[PDB]
Amino acid sequence: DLNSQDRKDLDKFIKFFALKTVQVIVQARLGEKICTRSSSSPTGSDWFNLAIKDIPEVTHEAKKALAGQLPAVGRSMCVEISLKTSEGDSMELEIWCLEMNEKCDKEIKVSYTVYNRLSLLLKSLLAITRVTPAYRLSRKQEYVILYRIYFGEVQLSGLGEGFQTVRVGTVGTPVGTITLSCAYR
Amino acid sequence: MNCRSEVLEVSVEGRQVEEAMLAVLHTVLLHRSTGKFHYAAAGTYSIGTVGTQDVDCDFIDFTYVRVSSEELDRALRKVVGEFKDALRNSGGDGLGQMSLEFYQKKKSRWPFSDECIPWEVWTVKVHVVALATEQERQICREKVGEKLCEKIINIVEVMNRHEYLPKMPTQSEVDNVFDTGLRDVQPYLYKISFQITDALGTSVTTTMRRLIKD
Repeated sequence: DLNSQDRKDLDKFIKFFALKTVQVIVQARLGEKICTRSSSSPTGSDWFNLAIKDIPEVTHEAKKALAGQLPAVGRSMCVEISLKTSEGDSMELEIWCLEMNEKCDKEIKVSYTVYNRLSLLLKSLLAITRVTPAYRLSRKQEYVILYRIYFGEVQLSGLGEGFQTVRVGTVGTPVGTITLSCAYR
Repeated sequence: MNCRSEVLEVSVEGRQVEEAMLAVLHTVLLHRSTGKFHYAAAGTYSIGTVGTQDVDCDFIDFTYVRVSSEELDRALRKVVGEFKDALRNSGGDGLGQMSLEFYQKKKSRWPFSDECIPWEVWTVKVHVVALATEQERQICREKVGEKLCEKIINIVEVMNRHEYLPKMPTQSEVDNVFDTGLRDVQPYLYKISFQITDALGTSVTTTMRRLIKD
């Protein structure tokens, strides 16, 4: 089992991973190029050793959605990327989904093995968010992109029959296995 | 920890070869590097922070992400150029590959150099084709970009699929796991090399690949 602060550090890691996930996704659909500087002398806000600037409005949107809860079996967190054209027609481009299965794992050191793997998964997410079809559409902007974070219950059928999905990646923790992916039309 | 190897294949126009290799090495290295380790004598150490940036391709409808280290980008840009001119002086063949392999150094007894043990190799086989119109040069910008998309997706899937990574080292052993020569970023120890290949047939593996389609 996990010691008392093993459980709390893990919970702090999952939270900030989830908050960083929404930043990356929203910053990748924002319309412009993203550039952050490396740094040999770290800062106390660069979670997972990655320079990701926070947008305050997005943090607040993220936190209200989670309502201080973290994802778990049944409770997943979803970022909906949608398009509203000037004709008012709205459609979801992608639904990014941060889930948690019950396949636990007491064999990983919570402190810094889970931490570094959450970090790699964020790096995969930076790569993946650039090479799904909504990325190129978001860099041209007629139509604008909208983002909405919710904490379900994920529901995807609005994307339309035949949608595709890509696995961003997977991280095992003593509380379960973190799955992150994108269903995209 | 026996050596994992991965192979990707791409077909590009002449102008596109450098960006497509740059797109592939940087996404692998973005997964295969870390913040600069800063050890203190007590054994404690701190990790720096990695920045990233978007790079728009000029000859491919594509964007990739690289760590924000400009020595590293200079490093790979020069050897990616050594690959491309080598393809150009290959004349006919039209083919060549490039490989990236991560290894650890094991200390060796005199007089032998430290043995370099790969734990992972990446290989990219390129097939340059030259195009005639300037609208199949334009149209080509689109599907190379669509195909690098799935190459990036596959790289990412393989990295979650890959379990082994080097044990994180102490201050005495860090130079046997990481390239500590950069200021911005700490890549795993790595070598990239290439080869200009000669073409021959494709071996009626086509039927096996035709069975997968049906």
